[PDB]
Amino acid sequence: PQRLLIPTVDDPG
Amino acid sequence: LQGEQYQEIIEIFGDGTDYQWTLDAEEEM
Amino acid sequence: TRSSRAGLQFPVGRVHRLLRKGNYSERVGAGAPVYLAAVLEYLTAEILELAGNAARDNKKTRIIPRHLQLAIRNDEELNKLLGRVTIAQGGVLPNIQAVLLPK
Amino acid sequence: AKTRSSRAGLQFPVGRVHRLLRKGNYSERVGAGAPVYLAAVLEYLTAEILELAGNAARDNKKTRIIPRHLQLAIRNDEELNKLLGRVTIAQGGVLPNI
Amino acid sequence: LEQMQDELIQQLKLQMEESAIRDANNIEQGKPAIFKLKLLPKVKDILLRANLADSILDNNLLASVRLWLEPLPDASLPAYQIQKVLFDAIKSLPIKTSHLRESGLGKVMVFYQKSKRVEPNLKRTAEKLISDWTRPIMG
Amino acid sequence: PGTVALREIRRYQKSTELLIRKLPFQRLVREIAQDFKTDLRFQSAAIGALQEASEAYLVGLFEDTNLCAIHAKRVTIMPKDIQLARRIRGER
Amino acid sequence: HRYRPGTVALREIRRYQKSTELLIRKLPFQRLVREIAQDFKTDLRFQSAAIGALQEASEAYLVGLFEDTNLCAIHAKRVTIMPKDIQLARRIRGERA
Amino acid sequence: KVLRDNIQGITKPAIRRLARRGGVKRISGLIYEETRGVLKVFLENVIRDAVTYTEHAKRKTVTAMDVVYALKRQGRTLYGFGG
Amino acid sequence: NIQGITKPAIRRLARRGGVKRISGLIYEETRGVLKVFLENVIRDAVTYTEHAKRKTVTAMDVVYALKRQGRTLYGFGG
Amino acid sequence: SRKESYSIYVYKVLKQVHPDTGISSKAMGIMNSFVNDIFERIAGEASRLAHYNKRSTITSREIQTAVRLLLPGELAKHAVSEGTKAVTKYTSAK
Amino acid sequence: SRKESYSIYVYKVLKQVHPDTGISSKAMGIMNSFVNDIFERIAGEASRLAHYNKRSTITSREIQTAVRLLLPGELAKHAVSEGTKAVTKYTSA
Repeated sequence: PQRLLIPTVDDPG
Repeated sequence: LQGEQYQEIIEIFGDGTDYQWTLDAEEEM
Repeated sequence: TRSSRAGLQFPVGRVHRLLRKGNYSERVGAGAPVYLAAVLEYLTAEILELAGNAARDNKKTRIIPRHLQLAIRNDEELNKLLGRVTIAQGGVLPNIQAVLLPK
Repeated sequence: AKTRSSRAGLQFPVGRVHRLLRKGNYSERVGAGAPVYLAAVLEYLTAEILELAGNAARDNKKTRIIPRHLQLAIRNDEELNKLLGRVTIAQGGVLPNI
Repeated sequence: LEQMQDELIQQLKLQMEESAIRDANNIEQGKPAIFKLKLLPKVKDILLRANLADSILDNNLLASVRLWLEPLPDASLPAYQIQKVLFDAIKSLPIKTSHLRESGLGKVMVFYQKSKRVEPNLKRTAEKLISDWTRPIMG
Repeated sequence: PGTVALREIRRYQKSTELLIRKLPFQRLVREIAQDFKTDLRFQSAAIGALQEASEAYLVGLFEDTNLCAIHAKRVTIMPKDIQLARRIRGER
Repeated sequence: HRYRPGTVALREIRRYQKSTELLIRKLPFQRLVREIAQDFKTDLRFQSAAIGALQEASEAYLVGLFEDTNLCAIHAKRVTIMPKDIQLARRIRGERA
Repeated sequence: KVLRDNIQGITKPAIRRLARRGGVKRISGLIYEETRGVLKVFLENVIRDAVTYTEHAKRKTVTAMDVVYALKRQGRTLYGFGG
Repeated sequence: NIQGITKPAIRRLARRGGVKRISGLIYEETRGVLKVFLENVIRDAVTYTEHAKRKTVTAMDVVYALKRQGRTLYGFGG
Repeated sequence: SRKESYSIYVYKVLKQVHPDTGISSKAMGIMNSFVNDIFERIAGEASRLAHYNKRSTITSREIQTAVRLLLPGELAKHAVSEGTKAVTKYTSAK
Repeated sequence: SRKESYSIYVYKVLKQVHPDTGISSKAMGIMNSFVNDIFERIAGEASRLAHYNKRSTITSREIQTAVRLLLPGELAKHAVSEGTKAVTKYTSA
């Protein structure tokens, strides 16, 4: 998918 | 993501079919 | 109207609808709401009678919560019935214990 | 797992609780997990009580639980006695308190 | 104080629904939608007041907001003033997942995002708001 | 004076058996029931439940009375302690 | 001049059993309510009527408790209410175990 | 046959035993009558309701469930006899 | 915020309750009792509010919480 | 918001018993709360009685016996008198 | 007549908890009364909530908040955890 890959808080800065 | 909150996201934001016909009419016009 | 047929002032249709929509029984007979409306009308008439007496006793022509509290706590049967309820702005009855009075 | 109790890992009857909730005139509709949740709570509470009743019956060197041990368990547990403070137990006696 | 604000907001909700129905009928009767424009100043003044946001969320006025934002069956978009004011109000209030669930505004927001007759600035704001509302669900 | 009384207290607190005699209590219950409807029948379990409730109620009342009597720096319970207990409980 | 101790007490008793107005200041009670509520969920509102109802209920409760306490104090053949009187009243009511 | 003044079937040793179970060490002599009156008023209040239930079911026997409901109405829930 | 319940206020409440003389520890005892009462009532009210998902505790939440305790209150929409 | 109450009926009853007496709004609120409370008590008792007796219907017998259970002697007697009077007067006509 | 009681379920729970303990008939009567009483309390409070919120369905949320109202702190916490666990696993299965 493409929409689900949007970043989260725990994703690398 | 996870399935249940994916369903919750669908509930909040919809699949678009509530206005997919509106979009189709807009593109037709 | 069904209140007129029974010689009542309280509503029969409203009470029947509230009994119907209150999840009380599968079906509701037609003599229950009339009887219950009559009981409620009797009780409110008693309450308002004593509260009007209490308000005249204070020389007022309009009933306030204080007179309701006095009427309730002054009537034995009502005070037993309304034993757990508190009335906002109702106050307390004047009551001074015997041993606290001066000498 | 045919019975709904098995599908939830319970011992109380989900179907009977469902029937009583429906044929009990509580609300127009009933969910699907309300009976499960209530059966779980009831089973947990009964286990909670039976643990302390077994403890009290074992402190009196007795194999059978009697109303005395239920009374002791309830009146000795702070939370259970608060829950069951307005409940009289038949043949329960009193707590030794001098 | 606050019971009164809820009553006033419910009255505003009824007025907004009635105005939307009247404007829809007028468009169906060959007349322009004017009632929404007439009610717009009062709705703007109410929405701009921050302390009433809690009462708005307790009366779920976002349902009527979405009803106004919903395009009419003639495939005609609402007036640009209404869209701009409603977008500004949506930005100005702390919308949470529960409020979106009550109102279901996400569907209209996605429609606005996907549509092309919508102003590009409104398109960007819709994308931003949708991302912000998806933020709490995923973390 | 005061030791056999404590021994009896201990004994009776160790037990659960009903203290009021069963047949006098039955007669009392029937006598009281004779006012509300003539010639009533009673289940045995009804009388048993009535006796259990009555004894539990009286024991609680004696607990409150003992508390009041101790409050008054006494050890003897007197009728005014019962009256105070029933007043505070909200009893008429 | 000077009054006998207890004469102004009885004057106040007569004055306060006549009136019905709330005897606690509104802002302190609101601050207390918010302080307590903040320990269960942050960012709660209360309606002003919710605070008013709470104040009415709390004062009614406290007045009933003070009446029972006065009864206990008079029972002990005294005139001064004491913490042990309050504890005894709350125990007899069934509020403290 | 009518029952007359059976309140004295609550003997003095019975009231003493109830007091000992309640923790009372020394008992005044007016207590016994006090207690008797109290008990009367209790039973009259419970029985009047139990009988009210029995009469409403158009029955002639007072059952245990009638007593249980009468107690439950006063917040006197009783476990052991049904419920 | 519990020191906002001043000594004169407790004195006033005792005078409306008919109390003639007051000890010095009565004030702290009363503050503790009031805190317990308010804790229970507000906890019930917030439970109701959480069930309603509202951003305010309403007067209805307080009225139902008092009905839950048995302290039925008239005059607030009950 | 068209929400219902008993204010007009309470006012009519007041003018029926006390012609030259008014009522404040706060007391009208208290009387409405009182009516709702008593209704709720009576309906809950009637429901419990119906479920005890295995019946699907709330009739006037359940209402009468709930009144008897709830109100004290003279009050219950007068209320039952009033209810029976009203029921017979309503049933006699149509 | 087939009378319904929770006796067999209490035996099951007891053997789960105390394999070498037995229950008297009267203690089983008390336990049945307790279970019925708790069911009545919870269902009545759930109905009261549903009517308060103009709802016509009893879902697990109403039962959960009823348990929150009725039970004290630790009891409420453990019973809520148990119920959510059981409902989750019944849904999953």
